[PDB]
Amino acid sequence: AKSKWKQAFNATAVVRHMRKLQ
Amino acid sequence: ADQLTEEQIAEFKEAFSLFDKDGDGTITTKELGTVMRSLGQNPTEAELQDMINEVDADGNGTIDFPEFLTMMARKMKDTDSEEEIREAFRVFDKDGNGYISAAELRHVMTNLGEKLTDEEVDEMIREADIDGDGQVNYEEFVQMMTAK
Ligand SMILES: [Ca+2]
Ligand SMILES: [Ca+2]
Ligand SMILES: [Ca+2]
Ligand SMILES: [Ca+2]
Repeated sequence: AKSKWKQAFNATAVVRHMRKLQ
Repeated sequence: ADQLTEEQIAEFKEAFSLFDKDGDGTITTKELGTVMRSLGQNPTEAELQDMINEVDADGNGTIDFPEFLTMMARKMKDTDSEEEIREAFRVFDKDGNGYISAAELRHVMTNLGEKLTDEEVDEMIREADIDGDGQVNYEEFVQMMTAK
């Protein structure tokens, strides 16, 4: 259950972060 | 960095599978982009190319399983539960009502190509919802983010 949270959570977090660095 | 723990590696391991539908052990631009874009976002190809090129240590135009850990590891290092949750909470909360319902959470989850059932969604919210109101709030979101 917690794993799923990390997935969507990290997915959105990394997207905004990685894209921002651009 | 150059030293990733088995904890973060495992987290991306599961997520990696959720991203690698063909389980070929490698992620392509179309894949990483398709899943990412599914997050209710419509980033331009230039945004994706740059995203990959950044982690693409070899600039081969593709990222392998190992490289994937790098992308997640990069953000995991500066994990800002503050902004991270804020932006994430907004993505899941389309109506911006401040509360995440099963319908929404299930929708975004399905976008990633993940097949979750009503029972799984309910457990996710219930397990994340301290009050058990059938929804997840911002405070509950951070509380659920507990690594334990
Ligand atoms: Ca693949
Ligand atoms: Ca590469
Ligand atoms: Ca909502
Ligand atoms: Ca709640």
